[PDB]
Amino acid sequence: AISKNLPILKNHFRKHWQERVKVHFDQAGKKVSRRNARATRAAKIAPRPLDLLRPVVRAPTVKYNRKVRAGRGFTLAEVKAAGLTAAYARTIGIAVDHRRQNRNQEIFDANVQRLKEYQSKIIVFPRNGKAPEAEQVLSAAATFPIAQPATDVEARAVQDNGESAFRTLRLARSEKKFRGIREKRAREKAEAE
Amino acid sequence: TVKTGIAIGLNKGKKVTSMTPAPKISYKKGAASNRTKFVRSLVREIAGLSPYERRLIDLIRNSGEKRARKVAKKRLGSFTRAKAKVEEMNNIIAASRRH
Amino acid sequence: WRKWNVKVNHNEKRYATASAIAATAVASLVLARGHRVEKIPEIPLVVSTDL
Amino acid sequence: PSRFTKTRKHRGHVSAGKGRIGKHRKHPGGRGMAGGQHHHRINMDKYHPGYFGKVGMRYFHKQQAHFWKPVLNLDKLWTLIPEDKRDQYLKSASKETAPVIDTLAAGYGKILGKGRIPNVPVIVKARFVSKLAEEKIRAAGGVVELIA
Amino acid sequence: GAYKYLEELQRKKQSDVLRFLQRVRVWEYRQKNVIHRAARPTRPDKARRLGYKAKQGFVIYRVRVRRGNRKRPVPKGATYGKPTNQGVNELKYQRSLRATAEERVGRRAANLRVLNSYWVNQDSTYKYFEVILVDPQHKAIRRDARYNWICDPVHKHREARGLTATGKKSRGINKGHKFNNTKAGRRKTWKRQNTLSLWRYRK
RNA sequence: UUGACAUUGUGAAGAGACAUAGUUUC
RNA sequence: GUUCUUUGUAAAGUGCCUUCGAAGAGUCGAGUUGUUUGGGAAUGCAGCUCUAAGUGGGUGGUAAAUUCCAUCUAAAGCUAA
RNA sequence: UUGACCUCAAAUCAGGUAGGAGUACCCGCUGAACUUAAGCAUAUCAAUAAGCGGAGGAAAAGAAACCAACCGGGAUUGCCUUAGUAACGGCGAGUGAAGCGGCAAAAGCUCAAAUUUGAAAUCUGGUACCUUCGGUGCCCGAGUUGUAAUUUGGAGAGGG
Ligand SMILES: [Mg+2]
Ligand SMILES: [Mg+2]
Ligand SMILES: [Mg+2]
Ligand SMILES: [Mg+2]
Ligand SMILES: [Mg+2]
Ligand SMILES: [Mg+2]
Ligand SMILES: [Mg+2]
Ligand SMILES: [Mg+2]
Ligand SMILES: [Mg+2]
Ligand SMILES: [Mg+2]
Ligand SMILES: [Mg+2]
Ligand SMILES: [Mg+2]
Ligand SMILES: [Mg+2]
Ligand SMILES: [Mg+2]
Ligand SMILES: [Mg+2]
Ligand SMILES: [Mg+2]
Ligand SMILES: [Mg+2]
Ligand SMILES: [Mg+2]
Ligand SMILES: [Mg+2]
Ligand SMILES: [Mg+2]
Ligand SMILES: [Mg+2]
Ligand SMILES: [Mg+2]
Ligand SMILES: [Mg+2]
Ligand SMILES: [Mg+2]
Ligand SMILES: [Mg+2]
Ligand SMILES: [Mg+2]
Ligand SMILES: [Mg+2]
Ligand SMILES: [Mg+2]
Ligand SMILES: [Mg+2]
Ligand SMILES: [Mg+2]
Ligand SMILES: [Mg+2]
Ligand SMILES: [Mg+2]
Ligand SMILES: [Mg+2]
Ligand SMILES: [Mg+2]
Ligand SMILES: [Mg+2]
Ligand SMILES: [Mg+2]
Ligand SMILES: [Mg+2]
Ligand SMILES: [Mg+2]
Ligand SMILES: [Mg+2]
Ligand SMILES: [Mg+2]
Ligand SMILES: [Mg+2]
Ligand SMILES: [Mg+2]
Ligand SMILES: [Mg+2]
Ligand SMILES: [Mg+2]
Ligand SMILES: [Mg+2]
Ligand SMILES: [Mg+2]
Ligand SMILES: [Mg+2]
Repeated sequence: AISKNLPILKNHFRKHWQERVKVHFDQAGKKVSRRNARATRAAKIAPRPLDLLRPVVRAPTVKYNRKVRAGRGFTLAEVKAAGLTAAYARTIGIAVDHRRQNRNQEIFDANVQRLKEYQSKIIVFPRNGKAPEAEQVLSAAATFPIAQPATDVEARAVQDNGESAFRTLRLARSEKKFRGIREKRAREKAEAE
Repeated sequence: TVKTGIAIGLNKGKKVTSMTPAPKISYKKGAASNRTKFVRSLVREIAGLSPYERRLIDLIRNSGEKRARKVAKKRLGSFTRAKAKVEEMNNIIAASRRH
Repeated sequence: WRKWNVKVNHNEKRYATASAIAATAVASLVLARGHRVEKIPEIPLVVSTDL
Repeated sequence: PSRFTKTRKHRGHVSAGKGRIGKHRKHPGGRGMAGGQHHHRINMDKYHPGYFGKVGMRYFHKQQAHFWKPVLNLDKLWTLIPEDKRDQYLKSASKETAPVIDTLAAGYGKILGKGRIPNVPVIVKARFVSKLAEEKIRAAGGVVELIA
Repeated sequence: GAYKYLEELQRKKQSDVLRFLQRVRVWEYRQKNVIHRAARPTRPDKARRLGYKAKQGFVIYRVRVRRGNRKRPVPKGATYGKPTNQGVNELKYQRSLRATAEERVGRRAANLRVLNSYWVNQDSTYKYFEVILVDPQHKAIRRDARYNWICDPVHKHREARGLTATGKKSRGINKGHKFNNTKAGRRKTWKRQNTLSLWRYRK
């Protein structure tokens, strides 16, 4: 059961795997229903759009924070600055997220401004009865595309004070590495009587 | 903080004009209160000490705080609670059988 | 769970449909294919939009 | 498809092309990777030296992401400027106005220095740089500005 | 109110006043039948904070369940199999004593719904519990927007399916790195990770 | 089967320590 | 869409000042046994022994002491797709 | 002697409820060995089969005692991916998940712990009437060993 110069495989098929095979023979079916579902909802939902207004958010972890991406909901602060309570903001098709937290003003401003633009481009029919027919835009998201902030200018003057960048990293690496040891010499030399 | 704006190092990270949010009350879930302070004080002098607590203070008066922690760490979960428990005892003693 | 469908690379799929469009002119091909087109004006056959 | 297959061809010959003597039986060598250290060792050392036993450090809960950091060599670099715009910057090599290239924005994390870039000044914004990359870049009158 | 005093007092189980109390009560209960209707919570502050309410439609039951391990049934210890499975005597039972207690009153009051249950006392032999129940056909309950959820049929025998608090404990249902196995519901999340997903246009 | 712990409480004489007041242990 | 009763001396939202701010225990936690998990000086579950606090408590995938930091708010509960 | 209260009973007491079935899929318990390792005990088969208890049209999960370590994300479920990877493993045969990212769908909240104390403001039931999935009057009863209003950590309460 081992021969030739072949790569070692690991095909985990030693349990009763034939009992747990899913074929999406129903791929076309679900697409249709999915679509039917959406057409039905757009109806029921009267002139409202199918989605909620979502906040901009810088993504987490070292690998994705260059990108910005739709978050969940707007934060009690952003809603407040945007000139509305959240109780209401919720009835107006704005998603609000009581657990997200502002620590970054650039994003904060962005979001408030997102709310201003939203508020101004929506229209809220009176409670009354009249229902002045106004036709549905289906996507809050299409209407208000989240985009990546521009971070510089195309071209610009060159400023070289001389400091290797490389060697700056090297040095920064270093400082952190011996931060603790130097603190022990600092303690240990303070205990000089 | 303030981040250094480079990609390794001590205060590593991208510089952002920062904000410091409002504070969540869910961050003060431990905090005392005069109500619960009052009650807990009250219940204590009703129900008094408990078997392992008696052994603690006597162990304190008769063998020091370190031998008390060592026991109390066994009795309770751990060294940190034991710290706290011994203290609490130290203060049953001072407050009462002293001043 | 036999494989029933087959993937063709989108681009190659075009290379083909393109090719097939190109041969709908080229009367010999059309003729050779069934298709009784000896007695038609010219090929491609383009008919009024009014259709 | 079945019609092109060699079992169609074997029909009528007794042994299906697997021998009268040594048959085709269930699992002669054992199953799977059995015997790796015994009756299948000649095939393993040779073809798979290195297989048995251990090296280095275990790392519990390693998160590839932490170490995300694609390399781009100078070798390209000028690729991250759109063509049109590119030619425009090559000619008019200059301080006062040189192109800014955010290499993080192109999704790379380190610039390395594979091989020769023309003398045009670039301003290069990166998380990390090889010593050489940053050297070759200055030799064209550019710099590296460290971002994050 | 008193309930805050009850609460704190009950955290002193080794206190002189409490262990008098505890020793007397545990004798009483053991004289009574293993499942018996209770007149009223003996821990009113506990019951309360778990859903109890002093209105017709809430019932309290007291119950005993034997302590210790689960001795593996099997005649004469004989296990017939590999030796990892030859064990019989250090075997522990994945549900909890508390869960058995909910289950045995649950069956005893099929017309009722178990809401929750709290510990009251133990000895060498038994752990004692009070189970608080609701009557879903009782009109006082069917009105009351807060509790009529219990009146639905999806909550038939929640104790039998580990959907009460104890049940959800042992069922491993919590969020986090510590619960990956057991969280969407262990058997289900297993089945998931062992399903072979084949698309029309194979990936 | 043997030990420890838990179920486990109340007196009394006697041993045992802060080092010959009685909280504590056999 | 119409139409009748006005539910009110009712109910709800928001700005500033001040004082407060109650938040689940034989549980968390620990020891040990056994089972389980990719979870490694121990991933979950259970049995028995021990058993908390309130600037506390849990988590931070290598045990420990020390010092900080980050991050949620357990031991009660409902909920469409 | 008379009347309570606590606790425990009885009735062919007035009205209700549970059982059994089905069980593809769902929530638990319990629990194998054949097999693979070319032998075999750990391992594997498998947290599988068989046995048991319990639901629904879905069930379960669910508004974080979460993920993270970032310029931070933000209920749950599922698909694509992460990945046959981190890791486990007579480190042998074998096993083996998670965070980030895209997408489907989207949705949020309730108690406990508080003096209404210038007024238990709450509720089952019987009954007569009615415009009967209910309302109103009245009478027993429940309930202060706490039924409503009020508040749920995002807060929120009392004063001004
Ligand atoms: Mg498979
Ligand atoms: Mg097999
Ligand atoms: Mg199918
Ligand atoms: Mg949508
Ligand atoms: Mg209207
Ligand atoms: Mg083939
Ligand atoms: Mg064929
Ligand atoms: Mg042929
Ligand atoms: Mg041939
Ligand atoms: Mg032939
Ligand atoms: Mg031949
Ligand atoms: Mg052959
Ligand atoms: Mg033959
Ligand atoms: Mg190997
Ligand atoms: Mg290259
Ligand atoms: Mg009653
Ligand atoms: Mg067996
Ligand atoms: Mg075993
Ligand atoms: Mg697993
Ligand atoms: Mg293929
Ligand atoms: Mg006994
Ligand atoms: Mg809590
Ligand atoms: Mg088991
Ligand atoms: Mg374990
Ligand atoms: Mg530590
Ligand atoms: Mg409830
Ligand atoms: Mg639920
Ligand atoms: Mg429903
Ligand atoms: Mg009757
Ligand atoms: Mg049945
Ligand atoms: Mg098994
Ligand atoms: Mg088989
Ligand atoms: Mg074998
Ligand atoms: Mg064999
Ligand atoms: Mg054999
Ligand atoms: Mg196993
Ligand atoms: Mg079965
Ligand atoms: Mg049905
Ligand atoms: Mg559905
Ligand atoms: Mg449900
Ligand atoms: Mg919450
Ligand atoms: Mg955060
Ligand atoms: Mg999430
Ligand atoms: Mg292998
Ligand atoms: Mg396994
Ligand atoms: Mg995502
Ligand atoms: Mg809701």
